[PDB]
Amino acid sequence: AVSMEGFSWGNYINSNSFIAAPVTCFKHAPMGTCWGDISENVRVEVPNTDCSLPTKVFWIAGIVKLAGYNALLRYEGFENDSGLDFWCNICGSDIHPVGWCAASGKPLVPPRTIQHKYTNWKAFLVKRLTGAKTLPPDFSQKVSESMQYPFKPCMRVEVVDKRHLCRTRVAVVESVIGGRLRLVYEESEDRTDDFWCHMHSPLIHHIGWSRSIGHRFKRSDDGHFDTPPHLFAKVKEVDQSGEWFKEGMKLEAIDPLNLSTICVATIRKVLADGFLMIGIDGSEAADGSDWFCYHATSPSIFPVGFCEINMIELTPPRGYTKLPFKWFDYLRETGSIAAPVKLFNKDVPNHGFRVGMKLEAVDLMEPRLICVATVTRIIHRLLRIHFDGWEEEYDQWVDCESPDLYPVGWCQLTGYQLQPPAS
Amino acid sequence: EQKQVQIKTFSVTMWS
Repeated sequence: AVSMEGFSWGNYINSNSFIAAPVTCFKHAPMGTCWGDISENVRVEVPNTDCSLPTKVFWIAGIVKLAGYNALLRYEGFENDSGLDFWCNICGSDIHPVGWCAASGKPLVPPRTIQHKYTNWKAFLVKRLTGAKTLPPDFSQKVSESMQYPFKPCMRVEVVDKRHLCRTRVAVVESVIGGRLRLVYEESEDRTDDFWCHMHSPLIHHIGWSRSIGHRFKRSDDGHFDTPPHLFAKVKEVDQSGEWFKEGMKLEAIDPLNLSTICVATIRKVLADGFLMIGIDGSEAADGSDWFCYHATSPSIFPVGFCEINMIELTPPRGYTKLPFKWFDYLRETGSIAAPVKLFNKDVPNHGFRVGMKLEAVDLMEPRLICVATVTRIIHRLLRIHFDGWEEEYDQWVDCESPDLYPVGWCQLTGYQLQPPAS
Repeated sequence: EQKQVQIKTFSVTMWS
């Protein structure tokens, strides 16, 4: 019970017998779609650290345990001996397929521990490796390509105004890490004023999107060029020609200023291409500057009664005193209707998340931070994300297809800083 | 897919 080392996913998982969400659960993540072959008992070639030699050589290792990008390896020949089991990023540079060492002409050197556990190594490896699963062809090329992102620095995009949700303003991509963009407002009012978001964030749009859709924008008064519109994530097309959302319709929505809560909300504006301006009752400026933009297909908006039927705490209007809050009484007092349930119809993906699974999650209240996290609840496609060590008051509601969730090891793979559990 | 994987320490045949 005396831990005298820093944080590592490996020891964290082994010690408490944790389970990590596989890379498969993250479509946006690198190798998220080319991961079907990676599994336990898959053999690879990795450097042999069990060598007194001053140089470096390789050996065969099998995957004992797979946690996100991180794989627990055991050198071939140890069998059940876990004495030299070591963790690694399976997408790491030193991990190769099995043909790679000899077809390139380097000798496989057995670990010093089992050098005399078997006499004939040619016969040994032939019996062990014949018909064994390994890494897919051009796998290292796959990994390399996954680390190459179409969003380049100096690209201009439109993004929501952090301090004025109702309008967008032009930001510039200054740096890209693991598909995550550090955006800087073109007309900053703060020295390090940034906007961390993913490439395929629904919050960023091409130049001219605000004007085209009817969304408010900040009018402005260096090598920067406009992002090719074909790079942005595609929005699901809808048919708003018939029955559709109307101004005044009541609903439930995740507060963009507090992603820990789902709030009583109202449709304030119906825009083009499916987009809607939504306000939270009790927290609306008279000029409508607090109106946020959710698409009609957004997983962050819910029909009236969603929270109650699924046993989720609903945040009543600020200042509202008739507790506990009842939608029926509120619809009478405010003389309004609920947005029809049929408008919220959406597919519920087989995401593969399970309660208790570990992952790397963006702090949505501070997008700079990416922290060790856990899935504590699952409401169809709605996930309750908990940050290990911290108070559950700050658990955030996150969609299962969110690009702000990442597999275990994503930080190490992409070179992004990972926050460890609170002390 | 299966291929003939090279081993130096001859060849072995494995699935990728």
